[PDB]
Parts: sequence; C-alpha cells; structure tokens
Amino acid sequence: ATYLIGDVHGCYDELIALLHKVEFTPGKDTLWLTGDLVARGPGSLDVLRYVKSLGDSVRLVLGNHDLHLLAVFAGISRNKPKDRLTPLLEAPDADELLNWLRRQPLLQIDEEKKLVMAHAGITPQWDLQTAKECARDVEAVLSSDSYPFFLDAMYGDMPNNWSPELRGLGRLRFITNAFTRMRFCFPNGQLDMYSKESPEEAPAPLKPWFAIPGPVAEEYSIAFGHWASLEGKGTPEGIYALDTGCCWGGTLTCLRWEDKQYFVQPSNR
Ligand SMILES: [Mg+2]
Ligand SMILES: [Mn+2]
Repeated sequence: ATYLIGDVHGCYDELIALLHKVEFTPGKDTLWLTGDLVARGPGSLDVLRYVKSLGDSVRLVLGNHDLHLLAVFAGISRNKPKDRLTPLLEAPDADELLNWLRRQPLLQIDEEKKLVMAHAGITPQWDLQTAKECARDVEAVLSSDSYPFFLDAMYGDMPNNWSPELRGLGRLRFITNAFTRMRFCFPNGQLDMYSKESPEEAPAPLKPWFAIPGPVAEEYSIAFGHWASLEGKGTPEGIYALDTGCCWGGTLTCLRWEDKQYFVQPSNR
C-alpha cells in the first residue's frame, strides 16, 4: 500500500501511532512524507532517526523547517528556542542525520500513480519539466560540500515571479520559495510571501496556488503539506492538502492512495 502523511513537526509519538493504525509494513508498503519533519514538536531527533532508517520505503520532500534546521546546523542561522531542536543538534549522530537530510529531494514524482509531491505544492507558473529542473538544481546545491553558502543565499522574499531568464541568487531564492513557502498567488501566478491565513480570511485578490490552473495540476494529482491554516480543506479534485496541524494541537493525517482512505491521529499536545 501507499501512505501519504503531512507535516510531522517532531510529533514522533503521533507518527508511530498513525503508522501502527494502518499496519505500515516496510517492504510491502511505501510512505510519502510532505516534509517539515522537525521543529515545534518534541521529538525531532527520533523522527529523523526513524525516517532515515526506512530507506527506500519512504519518499520524502524537504520543507522550510527542514531547511532552517540545516541552516542552524551549518551556523548560518540562529536557533530559536521555540523550535525545540537542541536535542537533535546535540545528538552524537547529528552529523549523520543532517548530512542525510540535506541529500533528500524537493520533489517526488510517481508516473504510474500520476502523483506529484512537494512541500508547498507546484506553482502554476511551472510545467513538470521546469519543476524537475528546478528541484534538481537546488538539490545539487544542498548535497554539495558548499551547501552553507546556498542556505545563506536562500533567505529572501524576491523575486516572486518565475521566468526561465532568472539567473543566480534570485533563481535559487524563487525555486526555494515556490517549493517550500508558497501559499497564495496573485492572479498572474506571482507568489505572495506574507499571507498565511486560510483562503476565506485572506485579502483579495490573493488566491490559493491550487486555484490557478497550472500545467502540472491539469495532468497530475498533487499532494502537499505546509499550509496548516488550510486545515486540509477547500481543495479541488486532485489536490491533497495533508498538513492538518499536528504540532499545533490539530491532527496528523494519513492518506492511503489505493482507495483514497483517510486515517487520522489526534495530537497529544
Ligand atoms: Mg509545517
Ligand atoms: Mn512548511
């Protein structure tokens, strides 16, 4: 079976309880995770240890809090107490876990299921070939010996409009923002980097990225996490918003792909 779970955010107990609920069995089943494995919840260290141990039985994409953790690890960014990352950062296997984490993809594609996953979704300004090329470019910088320079460069809110003519720092910043921070778009597909509310309580003319027809969403289903204030609701057919806010006292959501059956684990917080 194929299971897809939204942002775990260090909620190890809930993750394991949910996987026991569906009798997840590596070697028979595959797990897709929308990223943001770490921060806010109490068990980022155990989550990373477990997800890494799954090997080919898990298909992960990186989220914005995963990248922030890498930035803290590399000395680029300051640790915020609220993220609860110190046990992971101080673990004897931190190097092994975090060098594994930075080698993971930003984008997962399964052609037989016609299924695409990214942390925040796929901007309507990208076709599939472009999304693939952009994921490959950022994955290449993250898996390189010089990844702290990219992590430093990634911070920023502009440019917010895609063009194949983008070059350099602006190109990487846009790619990172589209994959890991995007929520709302302007009518022309331009990213808005400030509004984090639900679609209904958002100011006009902003609309969810998935409400703007894009080439990828026309041919593929898209599963994503990130946007907790969406509460997993309000999406079109073929769009699966899996982040139901577990670390915030919401729920951890698991979708089984074969029958589109949902399984939910209450937050312990
Ligand atoms: Mg998140
Ligand atoms: Mn996120």
